[PDB]
Amino acid sequence: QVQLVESGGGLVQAGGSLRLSCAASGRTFTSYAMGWFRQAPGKERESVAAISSSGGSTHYADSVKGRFTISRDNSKNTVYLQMNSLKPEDTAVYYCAAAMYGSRWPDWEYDYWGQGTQVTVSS
Amino acid sequence: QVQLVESGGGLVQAGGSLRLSCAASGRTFTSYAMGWFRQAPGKERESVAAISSSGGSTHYADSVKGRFTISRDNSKNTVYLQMNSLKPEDTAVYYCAAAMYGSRWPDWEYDYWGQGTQVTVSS
Amino acid sequence: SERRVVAHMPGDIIIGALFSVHHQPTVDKVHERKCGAVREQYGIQRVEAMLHTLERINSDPTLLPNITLGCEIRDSCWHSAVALEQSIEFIRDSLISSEEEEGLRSKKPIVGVIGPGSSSVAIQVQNLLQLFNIPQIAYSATSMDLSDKTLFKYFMRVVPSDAQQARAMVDIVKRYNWTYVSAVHTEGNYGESGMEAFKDMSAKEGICIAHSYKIYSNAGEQSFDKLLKKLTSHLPKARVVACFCEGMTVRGLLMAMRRLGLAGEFLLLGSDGWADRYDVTDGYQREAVGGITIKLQSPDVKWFDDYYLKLRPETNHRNPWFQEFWQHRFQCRLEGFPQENSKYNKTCNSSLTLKTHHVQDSKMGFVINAIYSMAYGLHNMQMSLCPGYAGLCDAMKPIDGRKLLESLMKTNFTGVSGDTILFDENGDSPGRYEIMNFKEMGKDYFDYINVGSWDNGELKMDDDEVWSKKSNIIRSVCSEPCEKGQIKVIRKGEVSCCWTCTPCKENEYVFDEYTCKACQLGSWPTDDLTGCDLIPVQYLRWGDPEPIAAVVFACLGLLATLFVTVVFIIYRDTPVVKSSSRELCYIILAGICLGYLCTFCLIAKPKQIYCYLQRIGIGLSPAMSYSALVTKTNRIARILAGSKKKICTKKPRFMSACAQLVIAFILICIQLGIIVALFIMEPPDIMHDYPSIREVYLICNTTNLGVVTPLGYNGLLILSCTFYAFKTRNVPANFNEAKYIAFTMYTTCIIWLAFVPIYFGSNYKIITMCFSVSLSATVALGCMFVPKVYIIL
Amino acid sequence: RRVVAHMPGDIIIGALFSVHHQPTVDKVHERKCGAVREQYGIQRVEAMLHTLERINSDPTLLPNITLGCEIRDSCWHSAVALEQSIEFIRDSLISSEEEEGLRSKKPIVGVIGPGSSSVAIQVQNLLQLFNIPQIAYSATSMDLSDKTLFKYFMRVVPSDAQQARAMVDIVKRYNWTYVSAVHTEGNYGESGMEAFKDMSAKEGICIAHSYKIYSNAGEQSFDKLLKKLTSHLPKARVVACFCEGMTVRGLLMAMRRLGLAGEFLLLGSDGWADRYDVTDGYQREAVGGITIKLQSPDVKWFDDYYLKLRPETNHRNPWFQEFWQHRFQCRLEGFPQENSKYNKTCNSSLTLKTHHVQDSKMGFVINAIYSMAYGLHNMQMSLCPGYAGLCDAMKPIDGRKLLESLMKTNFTGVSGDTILFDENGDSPGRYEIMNFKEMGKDYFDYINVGSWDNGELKMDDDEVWSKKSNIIRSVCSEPCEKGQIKVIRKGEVSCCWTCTPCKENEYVFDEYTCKACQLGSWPTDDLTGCDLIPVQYLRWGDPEPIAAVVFACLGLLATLFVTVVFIIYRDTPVVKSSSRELCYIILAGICLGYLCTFCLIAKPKQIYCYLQRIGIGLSPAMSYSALVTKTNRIARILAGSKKKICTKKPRFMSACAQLVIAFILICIQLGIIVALFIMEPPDIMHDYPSIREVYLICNTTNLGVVTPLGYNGLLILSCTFYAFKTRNVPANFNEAKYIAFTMYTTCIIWLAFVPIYFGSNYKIITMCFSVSLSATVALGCMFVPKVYIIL
Ligand SMILES: *[C@@H]1O[C@H](CO)[C@@H](O)[C@H](O)[C@H]1NC(C)=O
Ligand SMILES: *[C@@H]1O[C@H](CO)[C@@H](O)[C@H](O)[C@H]1NC(C)=O
Ligand SMILES: *[C@@H]1O[C@H](CO)[C@@H](O)[C@H](O)[C@H]1NC(C)=O
Ligand SMILES: *[C@@H]1O[C@H](CO)[C@@H](O)[C@H](O)[C@H]1NC(C)=O
Ligand SMILES: N[C@@H](Cn1oc(=O)[nH]c1=O)C(=O)O
Ligand SMILES: N[C@@H](Cn1oc(=O)[nH]c1=O)C(=O)O
Repeated sequence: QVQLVESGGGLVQAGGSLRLSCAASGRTFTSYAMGWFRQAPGKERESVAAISSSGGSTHYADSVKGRFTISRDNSKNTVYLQMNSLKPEDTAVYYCAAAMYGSRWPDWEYDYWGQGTQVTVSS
Repeated sequence: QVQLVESGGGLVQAGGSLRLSCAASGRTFTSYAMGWFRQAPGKERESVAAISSSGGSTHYADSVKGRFTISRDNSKNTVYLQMNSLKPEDTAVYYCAAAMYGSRWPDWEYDYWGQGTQVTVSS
Repeated sequence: SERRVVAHMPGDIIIGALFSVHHQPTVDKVHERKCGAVREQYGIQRVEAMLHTLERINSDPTLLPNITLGCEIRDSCWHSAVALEQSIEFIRDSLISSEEEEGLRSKKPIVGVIGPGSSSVAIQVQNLLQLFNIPQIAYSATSMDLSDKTLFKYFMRVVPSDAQQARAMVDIVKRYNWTYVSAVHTEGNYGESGMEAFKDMSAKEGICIAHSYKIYSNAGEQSFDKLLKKLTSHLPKARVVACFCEGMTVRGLLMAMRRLGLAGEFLLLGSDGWADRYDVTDGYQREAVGGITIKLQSPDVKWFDDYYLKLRPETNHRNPWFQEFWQHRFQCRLEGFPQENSKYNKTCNSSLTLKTHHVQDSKMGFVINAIYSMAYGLHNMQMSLCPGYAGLCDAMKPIDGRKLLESLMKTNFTGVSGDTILFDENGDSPGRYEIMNFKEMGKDYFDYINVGSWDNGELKMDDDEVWSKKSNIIRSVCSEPCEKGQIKVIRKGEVSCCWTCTPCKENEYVFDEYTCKACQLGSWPTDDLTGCDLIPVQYLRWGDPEPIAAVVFACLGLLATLFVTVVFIIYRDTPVVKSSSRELCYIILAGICLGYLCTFCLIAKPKQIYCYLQRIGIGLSPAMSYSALVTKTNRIARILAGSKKKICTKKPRFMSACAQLVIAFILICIQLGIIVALFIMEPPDIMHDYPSIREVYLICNTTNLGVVTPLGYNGLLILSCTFYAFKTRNVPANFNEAKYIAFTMYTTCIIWLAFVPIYFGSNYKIITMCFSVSLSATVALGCMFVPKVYIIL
Repeated sequence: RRVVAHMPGDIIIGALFSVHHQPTVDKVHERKCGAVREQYGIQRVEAMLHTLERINSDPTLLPNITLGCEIRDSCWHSAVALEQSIEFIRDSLISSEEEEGLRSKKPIVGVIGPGSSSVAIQVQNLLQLFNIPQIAYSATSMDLSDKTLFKYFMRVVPSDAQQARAMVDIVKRYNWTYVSAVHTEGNYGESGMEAFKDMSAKEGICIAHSYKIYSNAGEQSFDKLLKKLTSHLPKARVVACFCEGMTVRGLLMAMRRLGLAGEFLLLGSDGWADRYDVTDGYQREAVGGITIKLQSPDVKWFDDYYLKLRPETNHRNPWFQEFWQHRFQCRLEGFPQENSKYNKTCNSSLTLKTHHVQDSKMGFVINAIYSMAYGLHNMQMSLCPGYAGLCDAMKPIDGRKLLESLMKTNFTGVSGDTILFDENGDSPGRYEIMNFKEMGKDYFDYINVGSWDNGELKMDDDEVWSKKSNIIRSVCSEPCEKGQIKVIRKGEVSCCWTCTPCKENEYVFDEYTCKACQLGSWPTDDLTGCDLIPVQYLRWGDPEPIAAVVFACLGLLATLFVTVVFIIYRDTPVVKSSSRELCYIILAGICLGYLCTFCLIAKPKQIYCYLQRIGIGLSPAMSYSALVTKTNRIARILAGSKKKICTKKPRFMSACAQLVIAFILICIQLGIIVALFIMEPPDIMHDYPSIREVYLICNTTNLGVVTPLGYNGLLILSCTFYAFKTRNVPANFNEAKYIAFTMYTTCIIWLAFVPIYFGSNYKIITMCFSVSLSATVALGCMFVPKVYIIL
């Protein structure tokens, strides 16, 4: 039973950089893939990025190809997301979600989520 | 640790009968002897009744010798005291205690105590 | 800080499991307890079998209505420490249920586990399990030291013990003439107990074992090639290796056989460790050809056939290892699937299936039997404790394990092949076996093929199925059966089957397979050297043919006796015979005719009266043959020394010539009394002779002095008649009769001198005897009667 | 539920002490332990408590650090101590489940014990999953050196892999050959007996039958063991036991319950080394029993501490009351642990020193506790150098760092011994050997004999039995080897052989076979090599043929007596009137015959066989060539001139030429004998009639003597036909009559020679006998009337 904690949110200027953190409280974290979500105020919760359980096979949405960079750590059981080219339409409620028993991405199965975080990009 | 629960107190005419119950927590009750105390309000606390760990060797104060009857149960981990020949000077705060590393009675080095009970004997 | 992954399914009643998902850890990894790659046919196949079995049981209205059977499946990795960690992961809830309870809800406690699939790991796991009353039903724990219900109360299995696998392997090597086998067994007390039973039942059947070897299934090649270097030192003596080893050990042996150029060297027999396992032979299959092994018999499961092929990695959402299964058996990565394993290239097509090279597991029916055994045990608990309620009532809240054991020990139901599944007071369900062989079906097409079965000693097989030939591989026999009725067997003392061959002598016979007794005096061993037969004597009644010439010579002596007596006894016109005493020539003819009669009384079987007749012919016939001559020889002595020639002043005779003949009659019985005394001192009886071992004779009791005694008196009589007829050779009396008498005695004495060394030095002296008798009898008549009768014709 | 014997502290060290006896059958599923154990139990407990008293008072070892402990019972049983091991790691399990949401005690950093092998092997499998290192004190089985399999296990005692070596050396030293052996079930006795029967065959020590039996066997399943051990009497007199103490006491109980007291000796391992309790009550059935012991000295501290322990004072030991109950068999009035089943309430004047037996292995316990203490001390010195007490480097304590500290510990023992070990956790030690025998009448005692270290087995043989004629050596077949009796095994056991003597033709080539020698070669006295037997060469002559040699000397004297008046004194007119060469050739042939008589009794060399072949072929040829000249000189007058009228004159016109004609028949035999010399050379040959009988002869054929006889036989009839009517012809003082009488005398022995030579076994004195018999009468009947009548 693993719970997730998002952190690192807040205000940031346009075109800046930010590094969100997703701590995982629990064991067997090496046996899970990870997924990211964000939801703009008023919009729906879209899929953002993904990383496999063994690493290596990372995944990104086509809107964020090359701009956001995912990473994981299996020593501390924590994944990250170093972000670049921050734009005001990236103002959303981010989400970190663990996964197992999936299909071809984006079609995975997400059993847990986190408290979320808030980032607003000003101009 | 083993905790002790006294029960069975109230008002009774002298010369009647009453049965106090010393419920015991824990799971190692078979390796303890049991002891009894009472203390009238404004008086001292006296050593009253005792039983051994394996039963058999029971002990009674000579003030209550032959009048009170001790008993034990190792199935339910509970000792009792069926009292007879009640007298108004038996109005006291009864105590139940346990010990393991004792000497000759009444020197048993009691290492546990109970909540207590209140019996008043009227005339 | 490593953690495994449970494969749980929720329910009201939890049933644990131990399935060998991954390979056991190699060396320099066992302390990390990192399991290796997955196992396709002892692992995830078993997992999907258990999950579909609980699908079928949770859908059955018959078995446990209003009752949901959850499960947890944890890996075992064939290793004691790993499955012991998972057993602690089972009883963790039962431990915290006695510490959170008294002041100071997670899950339901596990009511009973199923597995694991070795022996030694199960023996490790029960020691935790019997402390919390949790019963264990195994499916492959077959070692014979699991019947001790005094020691192991809470253990069960639906397979029979290997204590009869050793019996079946002993019967197999009994049936194919095997004598001097090798045997390796894996360490851990599956192979230990199996090899112990095998080498205990080998000596009952007299099957010698070269050298037992133990080796772990985790042995590296530097510590593994020493095993084939030690097995090479019994070539071509030991051609068969009776393996109790598990599958990776046999595959290690095949790998080392390829890595030493020993392909096709020698056969090896195995237990169920590599019965239907193609994976222990794949890549190494040329080095295992002709290999025979056994198998605990199990049919196919048609349910799992149709269920298991319809399993997709995009559908199976209750099995954590199915993605890595899909990775490993197909050697590819998946793009969108969460378990990447990006080390594999060549991403899989989406058209793949499972039925390509599908190998159905051999023991997986037993797994379903064990799960059904747990199900019927809980069903019998419901029928025995909660009769009037559908579901868990308050009699099983919580469930006691001892009542579950009392239910489980008395389970009767039908198997997946309809077989009556039940067991003894030891938790051992009986079953049967099958025997296969791994041989070349097609060219570059090797396959296991059934041969025969086994049940309670009834070993039914097909010998022409194996080798397709009645001239098989070399029988593992140390010393060749050199027994030919003549060659004994001598063991050196080390091994009772490596003996030495030795022929026994012609005096010796095979009294026993390990010693040769000698026969008695003259008794001879028979053709197969078992009994001491006899050899007949040389009785010689009809005569040897060269002594038949001497017999015809004695016949001619009798004819000469007739030719003399026809003109001496009847035609008495001779004035000299009637002028002298006729009794002179009468006693001469009597002694001569008795000599020639006693010649023919010698070639006979020596009976009692026949030895009496031959002793008469040996003692009295030379006595009377000279008593013939001596009367007429010393009749002239009374004229010579008496009257005129030798003057003496006494007359040692009587005043009558008839009384002179009475005086001459005196010397006859003197030898006869001494021969009668020898008859008293020794009776004539039969005696056997054995000059050689083969040479057998039958003689009379003859002493050296027994013939010297009639000769010792007759020898001095020769000098007596010589002194009585010395000067008579120049006395011309009666046509020079005394001259021919002295010439006769001179002719006579020479052969009596010659007889002693020619009889004592010879080895028969019996034809020499009659030869001497006829030589003594011939010249006495040839030199006396012919000139006396023919000159007066 | 059991009762922990805990002492509080900052660092907890567990323990497993065998307080009670192991459960008997029909109680093991209840796991109810039996009565207490005085000398493997509460003695060890008070030893550990006083050891932690001494360590908690030492300013040297772990300052600012308090060492708590927990002691749980083990009862020698796998399941009981496995329950107590779960009671250890219960805190370590709940520390990973209460921690993540959803303080009891400190976790145990390391246990000490238990005191068997198999139970320790069970306990480590829980312990190595939680990195908790175990230091044992009596786990001595050799399958604990596998640090690949058992990483977190240590012991301060050596393995039993050298106890098997020492027992093998003991039974090697006292002539033992065919032993019995029982071992207890569980892999102490299994590993020990495996090592013993692996090292027995290297020393050639046969074992009758190995037996396994549990230490919980009831008598109905125990008496079968003595019924099976009885079937090797008096063959197997010794039983090599690896069994633990209750099994040996069960054996002694069954020996008393079968009347087999004083039957046979038994050797044991350290399972009953100093244990008086396994012999008490049964001590007459164990007399003369030898056993070994892992060597340990006494502890003087525990002597003075332990006797001063009273049941009214000891307030940290839960079993001390029941100890006081059981060893004294009484109840206590006021004490909380009554046990009122015992009557005869104890006096308050009792002490512990009455019948005090100090434990044998309890110094090792203190060594193990000190090993844990110095290991934690080295952790402090290696990780927390500048602080007195537990700093934040050991909070919590890792077990792997503790293992790396513990594997590299060097310190001094309680006897000052350097305590250290290999890369297998096995500290080396030495041994002592005792014997249980009658010191005094009704006073039986263990008594030291000798020690053992690395094969250096030093003992005292006169100490044991007080006698050099000991108990019967367990030898199956007696050593019947006498240099003549071979050894044949039946194939079952290589020490139960059969004895068989070997024949006189046979010699001991090997201990298991007898080879036969060659032709005539004879086996020596210890039957190892094939010596020879000399020939009967007979140069000086056998003494009865010496009579024949002197007879030939008399023949030479007669030759001299004739030649003194025939060769020199030639006044005889008849010799000069006829040819002198007649009598000259007669004397020449006769003298050469009597010369070739003496040329026969010799070693048959090449030239000596040539001389004997000359004397056998040409000397009978020339002995008749002597006679035949004068014999057939009368033939030219008889058949030639007047007597037999023939119309031819087969002679010459000279009497000297008539002698030349008579000279012709000499070399005809000589050419054939020369052809036989070419066809066969005279060489030496050996004879072997029997195995013992050895002779040396010449190469003699059957026809080799018939060939000079086959021509000479027809010459007899030739001279008979040439001198038939001459017996009635009165020529020269009736010379032809004596010549016919001479030939008549001569021909008989030439007839007689053939069967008397072929039938005999020597035929060589018969040969010279025949030569002298042929030479005697030819001169005795011819020369004496010819010379003496003309005197
Ligand atoms: C070998 O086995 C066959 C049958 O399996 C049997 O007929 C034969 O007698 C055996 N050989 C010997 C030497 O007994
Ligand atoms: C199982 O066997 C028992 C006898 O052992 C028999 O009484 C019972 O009827 C059997 N059950 C079934 C379902 O055949
Ligand atoms: C028996 O042992 C003694 C010494 O222990 C030794 O001298 C003797 O040779 C041994 N016996 C035999 C037959 O070797
Ligand atoms: C222990 O032995 C080591 C060598 O093995 C040595 O360096 C060290 O000084 C020794 N310690 C003591 C206290 O003697
Ligand atoms: N059943 C075997 C276990 N086993 O070993 C193998 O190699 N296969 C396999 O099933 C046993 O009794 O130990
Ligand atoms: N040390 C022995 C254990 N042991 O067994 C006994 O009977 N005494 C005793 O100490 C062993 O190595 O197993």
